[PDB]
Formats: sequence, C-alpha cells, structure tokens
Amino acid sequence: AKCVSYGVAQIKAPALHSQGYTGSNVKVAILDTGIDSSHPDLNVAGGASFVPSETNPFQDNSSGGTHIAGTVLAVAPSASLYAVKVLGADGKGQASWIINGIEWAIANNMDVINMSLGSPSGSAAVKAAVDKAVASGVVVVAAAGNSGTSGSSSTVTYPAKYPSVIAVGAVDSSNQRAPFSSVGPELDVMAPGVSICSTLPGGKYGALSGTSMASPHVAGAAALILSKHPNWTNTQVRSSLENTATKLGDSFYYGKGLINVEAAAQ
Ligand SMILES: [K+]
Ligand SMILES: [K+]
Ligand SMILES: [K+]
Repeated sequence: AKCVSYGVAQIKAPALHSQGYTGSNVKVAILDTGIDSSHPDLNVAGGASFVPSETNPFQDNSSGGTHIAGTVLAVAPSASLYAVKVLGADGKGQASWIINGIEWAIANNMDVINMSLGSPSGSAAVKAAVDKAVASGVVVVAAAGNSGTSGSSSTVTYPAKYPSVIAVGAVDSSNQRAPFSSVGPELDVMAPGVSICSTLPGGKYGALSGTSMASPHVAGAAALILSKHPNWTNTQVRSSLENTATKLGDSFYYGKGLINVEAAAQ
C-alpha cells in the first residue's frame, strides 16, 4: 500500500507478514460499488456487476469499493481481489443485487466475502443467501453500521446483524469506539475505522471513516489466517478472531474487542 495507515499495525498484521504470511491463494470478494482496477496499486482478479445502471465492476464511481479493496491488500498483500458491484455510485442498492453478488461469490469459490454495507431493516432473502454462503464454507464479514447508538436498542445494520455474519465495528487509533459505530448484542469484533488512508478511484489516495473501513481489516485478517492455516474452516477462522480479540469494554459497544491477527493465527 502506497498510503500509510495505522490500522495495519493496530491489528498486528505486520507480525504475520514477518512470519511470511500475506494471504496468498485466498479469494476475497468485495461486494460494494466496484473496484477501480486501473489503479496502479490494485490488482483485481475477476468480478461481476449486478447494478443495471452501472455495468462495469472494474470501475468505481463512488469510491468506497476501491478504498475497501486497498485495505484488504494493505492487510493481506497477496490476497486475490474480486470486484462484485452490488451498489451504485450513491452507495445504495437493491437487496436482490446483493443476493446475486453473494451467489456469484459462492459459485466462484470465494474464501471470504466483505460486505461494507448496511440496511436498517434487512431482507429475508439476503439472510438466506448469507446463511447459504456461510454453510458452503465462506467467511462472511460485514460493516456493523454507522448508525451510532439508540439507548438500549441494537443499531447493527443488516447483513451484519445476522448471526452467521461477523459484524465489525470501528475504533479510532486510540482503540476508542468511533461515535458512528453501531452497537448491540450482534456486534462481534472491532477494527480500525477512523481516518483510514487507502486507494481511491483515478489512481488517488485518501482517508475515509466508517465501519466500512473497519470490515476489510477483518476480511484481510481472515485472508492472513487462511494463508497460515489453509485447512481451517470458516468456523475455525471466525472462532480464532473472536476468541483472541483484545477486550476493550462492554460487549454491547465493543463486541469481543479489537481483532489481533497475530493471536488468532498462533
Ligand atoms: K491495476
Ligand atoms: K453478527
Ligand atoms: K456484542
């Protein structure tokens, strides 16, 4: 990664890199607004668009998908990225498009799905598709939501709110919960999500904040773990990330805490 970011060291990814693990031979689908495949610092191995008004997955007219891609590669520099466009330039999409992306990911033997997207209400049909992905062995990671708090109510967005999905909230560089990061019993782990510098469309770079930025740290961590332990199931990868996280506070706000990929990979 050409842009410096504190998040990679924060989750202890350099310890894996020192051990010689960089996520080789791990297929990571980024279900988002596309990936700018012409960016000099990205390589994209394949993809598909399901957004009828935006038919190229290898361009990104929003910026999120590219940024997210860059984070996954900063964490797991050898991962293979797949651009699955399920959101348009406004970062919005239909539930069916998300389903078609998930199905494409299953058909094309992805190891990890990253969904940095969140609907407040969810879709029964999306649930079925994510659960199917997880049953087929895919590690499914999603942004917990940028809906802050709501007293004692959960604010975790769908599809993160489903139990089959790893819901990733955002901490800042001080390991404090970001004011926007959703909360609730469904929140699983935290990762860096404030002012994360990564790739942007048109060969650019810049900081973005959100649980969408936290999620790909965890998708990259999953790739690092699978490169060290290619025989582990998705169940085993998830368990390793949740069980070895660094506790940060009440699980309503922090889940199990900050992922620690060095501990998870032991
Ligand atoms: K490129
Ligand atoms: K969850
Ligand atoms: K929780």
